[PDB]
Amino acid sequence: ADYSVLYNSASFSTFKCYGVSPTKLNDLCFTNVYADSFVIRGDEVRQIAPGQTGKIADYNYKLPDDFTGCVIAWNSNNLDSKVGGNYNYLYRLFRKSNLKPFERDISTEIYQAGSTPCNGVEGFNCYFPLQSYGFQPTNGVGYQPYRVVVLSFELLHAPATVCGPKKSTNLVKNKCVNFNFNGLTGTGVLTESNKKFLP
Amino acid sequence: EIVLTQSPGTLSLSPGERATLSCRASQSVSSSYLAWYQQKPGQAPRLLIYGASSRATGFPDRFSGSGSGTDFTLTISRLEPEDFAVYYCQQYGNSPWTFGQGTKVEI
Amino acid sequence: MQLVQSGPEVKKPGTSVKVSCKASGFTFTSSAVQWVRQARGQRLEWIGWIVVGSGNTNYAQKFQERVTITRDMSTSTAYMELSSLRSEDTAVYYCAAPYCSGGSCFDGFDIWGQGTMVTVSS
Repeated sequence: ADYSVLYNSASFSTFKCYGVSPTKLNDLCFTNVYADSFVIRGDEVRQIAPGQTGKIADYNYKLPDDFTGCVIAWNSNNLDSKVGGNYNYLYRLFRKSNLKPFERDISTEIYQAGSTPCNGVEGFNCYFPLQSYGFQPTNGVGYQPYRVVVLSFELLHAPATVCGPKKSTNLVKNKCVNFNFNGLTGTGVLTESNKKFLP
Repeated sequence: EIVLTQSPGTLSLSPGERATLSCRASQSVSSSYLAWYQQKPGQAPRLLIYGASSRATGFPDRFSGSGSGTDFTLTISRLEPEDFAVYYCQQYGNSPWTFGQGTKVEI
Repeated sequence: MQLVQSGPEVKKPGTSVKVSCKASGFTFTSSAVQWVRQARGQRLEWIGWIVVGSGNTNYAQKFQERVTITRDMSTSTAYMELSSLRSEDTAVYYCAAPYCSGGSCFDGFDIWGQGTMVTVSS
């Protein structure tokens, strides 16, 4: 994953991605990458944190405690955020529990807010957990969409898959010089050789 | 939807009452979605029985009544003269959430 | 467990009106709010119900028009505006809310207020 494009040459605001230093990110590599995708109001972007408060990380997607991964949030006033209350991008609220880390909620049902349970017909209480985002490109500054991408690493006993140190320096010849080709290190002069290796 | 018109009008007796009040309904309303408020002169109302299946958290005792869908009855059994004020039936579930006519009491 | 309402507002026959119900002592984030009508020697007419956790409301047969609610999530309040005020609207509006704390809560509308006193006179 070419991490250079997102920090070295990027125009993405609020690149605070606690857990790993953005510098030399390409030189450190974890096991697997879990790409996320979110659309949040302008003010509610701060809710991405180790628990904190609010309607995010309590009923919405939750950030685990002591989590290691990077988070990015960039303004999306255009590119599928247009006039009228958008049909998509609706809340996830009114859950009996406070959710657990890393679990995904793809289930919808009428909430319970009283003694007797309504048998499927809405009325008193029994609130529908979902409400749509009523934003548009003519909103303020703290309410415009800010698409959030969360890159989740993993710390476990598994070998790292996404890697790649990159780095590059030129080659010299006929001069005593230090070399670190693939881990091996030594000192000496490098000359052209006629020996043939197997592929 | 509003044909409730609670049958009792004005009743006037000293404590020693076995009186009962009825909250008639147009259609049988599912229980536990009911209410029975108690308005007071110059003050805010209270709540006595929340759905004809239990009693509220803490309130004066010696009266608790329940009924059917079309006839949501209630009863009072020898209550003190302090609880002599206007009652109000109520319904939930179907919008609009309409109240009742109200019942009057007297000594 | 307390709920304070604004003072008696005096207005003109048909400009506007707004009432504030401050909710305290219970979790206002996930609850419901209702508004009613009162008068002197008169019955009670239900007006409109508000889920303050998520804005969804309906209104009585007399109150679909000239009536709309206002959320005002902050300050734990609830606003509700009436337009084209009529003479027969000298009413105490009141407000009610269930005692909710945690997500599942009591059914009956147990927490009330005291209401205002609006006089649409000259």
